[PDB]
Amino acid sequence: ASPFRLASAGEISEVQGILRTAGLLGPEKRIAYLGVLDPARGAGSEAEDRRFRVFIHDVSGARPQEVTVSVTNGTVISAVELDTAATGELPVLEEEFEVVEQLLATDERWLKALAARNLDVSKVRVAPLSAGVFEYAEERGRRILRGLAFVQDFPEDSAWAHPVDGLVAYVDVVSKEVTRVIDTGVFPVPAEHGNYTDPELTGPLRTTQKPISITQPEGPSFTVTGGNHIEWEKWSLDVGFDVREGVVLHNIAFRDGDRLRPIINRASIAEMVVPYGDPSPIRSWQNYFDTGEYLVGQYANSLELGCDCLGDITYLSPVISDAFGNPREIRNGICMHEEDWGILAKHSDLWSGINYTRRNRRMVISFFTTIGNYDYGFYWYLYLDGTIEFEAKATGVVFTSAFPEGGSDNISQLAPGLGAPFHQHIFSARLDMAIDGFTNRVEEEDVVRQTMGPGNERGNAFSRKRTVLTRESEAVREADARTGRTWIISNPESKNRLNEPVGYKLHAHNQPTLLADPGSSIARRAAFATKDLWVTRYADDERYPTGDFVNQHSGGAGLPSYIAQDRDIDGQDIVVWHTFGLTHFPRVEDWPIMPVDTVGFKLRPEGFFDRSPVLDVPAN
Amino acid sequence: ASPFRLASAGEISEVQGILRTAGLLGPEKRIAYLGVLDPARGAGSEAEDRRFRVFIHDVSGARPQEVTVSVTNGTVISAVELDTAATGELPVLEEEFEVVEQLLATDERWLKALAARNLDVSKVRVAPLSAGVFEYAEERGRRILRGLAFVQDFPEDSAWAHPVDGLVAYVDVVSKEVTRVIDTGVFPVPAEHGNYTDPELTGPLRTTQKPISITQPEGPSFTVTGGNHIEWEKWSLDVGFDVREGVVLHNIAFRDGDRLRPIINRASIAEMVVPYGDPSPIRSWQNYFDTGEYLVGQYANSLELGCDCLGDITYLSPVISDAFGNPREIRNGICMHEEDWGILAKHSDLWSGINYTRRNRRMVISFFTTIGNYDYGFYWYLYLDGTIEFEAKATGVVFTSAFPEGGSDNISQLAPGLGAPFHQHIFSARLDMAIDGFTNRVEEEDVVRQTMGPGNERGNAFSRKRTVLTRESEAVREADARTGRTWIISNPESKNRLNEPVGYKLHAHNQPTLLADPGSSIARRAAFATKDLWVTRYADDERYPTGDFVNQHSGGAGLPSYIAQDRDIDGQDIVVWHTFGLTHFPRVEDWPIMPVDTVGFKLRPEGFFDRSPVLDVPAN
Ligand SMILES: [Cu+2]
Ligand SMILES: [Cu+2]
Ligand code: NA
Ligand code: NA
Repeated sequence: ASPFRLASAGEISEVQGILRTAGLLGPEKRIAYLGVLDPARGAGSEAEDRRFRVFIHDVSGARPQEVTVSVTNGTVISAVELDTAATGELPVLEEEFEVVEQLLATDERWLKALAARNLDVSKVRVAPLSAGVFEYAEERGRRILRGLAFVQDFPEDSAWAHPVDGLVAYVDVVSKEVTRVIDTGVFPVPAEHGNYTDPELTGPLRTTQKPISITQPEGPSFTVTGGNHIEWEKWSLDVGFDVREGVVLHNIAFRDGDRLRPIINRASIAEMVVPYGDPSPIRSWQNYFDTGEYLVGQYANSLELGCDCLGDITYLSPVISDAFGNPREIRNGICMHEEDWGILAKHSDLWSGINYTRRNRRMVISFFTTIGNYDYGFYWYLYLDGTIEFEAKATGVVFTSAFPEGGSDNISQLAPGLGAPFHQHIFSARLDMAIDGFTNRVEEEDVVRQTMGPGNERGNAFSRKRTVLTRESEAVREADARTGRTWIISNPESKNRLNEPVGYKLHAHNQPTLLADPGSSIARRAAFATKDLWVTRYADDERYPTGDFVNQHSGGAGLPSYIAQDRDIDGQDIVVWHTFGLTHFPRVEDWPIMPVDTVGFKLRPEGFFDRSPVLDVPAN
Repeated sequence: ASPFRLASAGEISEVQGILRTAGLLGPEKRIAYLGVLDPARGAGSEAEDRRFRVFIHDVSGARPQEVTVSVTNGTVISAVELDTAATGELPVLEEEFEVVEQLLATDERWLKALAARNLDVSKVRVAPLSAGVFEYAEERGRRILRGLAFVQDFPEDSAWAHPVDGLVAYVDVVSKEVTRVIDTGVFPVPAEHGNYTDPELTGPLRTTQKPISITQPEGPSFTVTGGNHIEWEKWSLDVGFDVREGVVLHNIAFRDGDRLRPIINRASIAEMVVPYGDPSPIRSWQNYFDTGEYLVGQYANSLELGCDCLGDITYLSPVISDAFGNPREIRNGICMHEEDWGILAKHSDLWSGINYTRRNRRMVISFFTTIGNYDYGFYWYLYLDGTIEFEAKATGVVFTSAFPEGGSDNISQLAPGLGAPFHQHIFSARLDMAIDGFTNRVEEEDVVRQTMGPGNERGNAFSRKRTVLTRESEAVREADARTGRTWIISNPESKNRLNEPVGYKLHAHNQPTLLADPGSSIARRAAFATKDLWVTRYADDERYPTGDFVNQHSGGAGLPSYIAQDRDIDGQDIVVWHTFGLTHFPRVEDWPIMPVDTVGFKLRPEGFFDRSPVLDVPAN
């Protein structure tokens, strides 16, 4: 019954049928994006209208379309032709991943470049890389991918060990033409292999690890109903999945006594970008919007038991559209389980004689995706005590280059002749807040140091201050770790038993934000990434911090455009957009396959409850 | 055989015997501190000399002594009388915890104060609190404790719910006299109970938690030999225990191929302080050095299985001295176990077809201590990938006060009339570094942003810089989260296969440091807490950032005095002292017993290894 249920194979087939019937999905059409839309505000009272949004590409060169369909009613709600030079190109298509290599393989300029390096064309892999927006006037309105080459010595070889530096090509993937081949000079192609399953490199595998067995003999403590509605230790939510964003959480709420209290209406990673900090012309255009350009959900891994997810696991298998509108299941693409999380609360009291210990747990909802060389795990955690946390786990194989003779200020050395350009991985979490309902506001809270003097004669006092963010023009904020800066989302009309507005406090990691010069193309295209926290007034068309069409799209859309409306956010339906990232100077330990590193944020209750919410957790 | 083995009951009895024989431990003597000393540098070549350091108090008012004993040889090495007005009072004795309440109960000023508030003296608990150093000239050279009162309605009641504000007393615990009773006026004693095992407050306990069973059917992957030598997944270390510092790690090293490579010679929490930020004269003197004044090891809990520590647990039961020199065992005071830690590394490669997943694990060494109202867990983690981490878990019951009518800038409200003064918990980790041996140096590494222009025409480049800390005068450093500041400890004479010095990078949480005015007593006594990172040249008498005797001791010792020597630290035997803390504005959710909150730091290999050290971890 839930209008927040996952899309079914039947719904996708039905979208396909509706589009076909309407004349919108002929043989030259391809689906670049398809997803279910969330219910409108206040829609709970009226019957279901399941609506799907679709981006349709045309392989014959005609203009693409944005279409909204009502699958409930079997109708097209809207269909509009896109001018991509203005509003952006559609996301990269799965079917385009081979095309850059294939076209380049019979291009005389490319062949000449490979022959100069004594490389067999049959062994040269070409990564199909997003192009961005730079100085090349001919690319405006054209679907371009750029290609960087990596040598694969044999079918099972890791090509990332053998980058071909000094060479890049640009390709029109619709007209199937090579627009440019740039060769700045030969660099040695690094020779050592990076085959992390080769016994010669691993050596003898360890025999020292004894098994760890995690079981739940009575099954898990959470229930799943309606396909994707979770109930666990007072928490209530729906687990969505979108081909762009991946796992999306809806209707996060906590049952406090008899009342189901909303906390967050929708939580997602709405963008993620990987900007590279190497000024070589071979890579200086490199910025991968894994979410906006590639669609991270589309590449979600099938997760194997006792392996990717350990313990008593409940899986969801979300369905997405292929390029023709046929449903494709991602088998075991979402893991759900609960985990022990050490001590929750503990006190041994001298005066009462009472010794008390309770254990913590968390509910985990995750998926893992692969974007070329990168693999990322996206983890959402709900804790017994009301805390909500997100963690990203970055692994895979680092993107490589040559390591210049005489070193580099922008590239680290991994192996002889092998470099790894510096880069960042920067995420935007979009948290459509609903603290005890939709009437919310945000305050920035700083620690306040106090001067020794009257009222503070021993110079020990310290305090804090809160500044309400009243309008969008005032709500673009930066971190200040030194002053312990956090942001509190509260409901000014809902008070706890102490007559204080209920709230949740966002605790950031205060990692560096986007490092690029403010006048760069990337600082404009990923403007969201330049500041730690943005707050907007909710609008149904304000979905991504980079806008709907990121591929080859200049600035003009996204968060800077939204906040220009300067809307009231003081006791209104608001959305918090938190930027957080990893700055990666690759280390030798990252090669040939990288150990996981992490980043994230959390939100903790701040006078939301009337006392600890975990007093009813039982012993042992 | 190991000179790093835990102290045995026999060794403590033997220290007692040696002291007795030497005339140093008559009936009026009490042991305030006793611990084994680490072996001298280069001592491995000569036979064992187990030496113990002892602080001896005299209950009849004579001067205390610092004594070093050789238990191996049965001799007193040194014994010196202390002038406590100069060098500090000895740590608070367990036997003094009752004395403040007992003396106050027959004092007419105290009795008058309680009668003004209609409080039955038999129900008034008095916390025995460290005094610090303020304006009271008569306290210099005297052992003083201060007392704050809390009402206990019945034997099992949580007295913390019922603070008696407006009242404080000072007591000489040797002469057994009450020096001052200060009554600034009556405040309502908060009435609601805080009994977190009372069904009236908890409500019906949850029946929704299904069991989680963590077992190791073949036993653990670590070995323990010589009582406390651990070997686990290439790591090697010895687990020490000291009554002051608690768990101390010695000789942390990693077996890389055939070579045992040192990383850290000694790791401990060498101090921890809890400064309070309430300017009321009732509490403005409050700063608890839990380590230096109270001795956190002494109060380590006995940890119950399936409860405090879950899984296949190996315990150590360290032995300490009681006040008379008799050995006392802390049964199951140290937990050791390995834990699954999610995904270690993962890649699904498009070109090779190879899908690869490996799981991570960590070795955990922990203890939990109780200091009055506070309970703290101290956790050390070793990970497969070479990472070393510390985490402190803070829980217990918050220290309370009245909540003033009309609010407070320095106290939060928890319940009707019940306040919690703002405070911090600030730790100092002392890391005697040995990166590939003792010849080490520290660099501060910052991210470097670059301007769009020649050499960087697209404005995408970013870099980093490292500054070697060459002498102690230059090695007192602050955090800079915005620039991604870290500190690298390297060995300039030990290079990896890429001709780079091997190293480890310290990643701080960049939480606020000590907030008190720089001219306060606490800023001087806890000077270490005002800066994030200090580096000293190793010296055997430079053990604690606050010096040997913290109780009622002004500035003059500790880190500021050590670094004045301005010694060479550029390729020398050095020690890193990292300050990290929690700033706590108590929330309603913290009452009546606080959910765990955490702080810590970690160190990750940085070109220490020649490639990933976990390529030999087996599948599944
Ligand atoms: Cu990276
Ligand atoms: Cu605290
Ligand atoms: Na909202
Ligand atoms: Na050292």
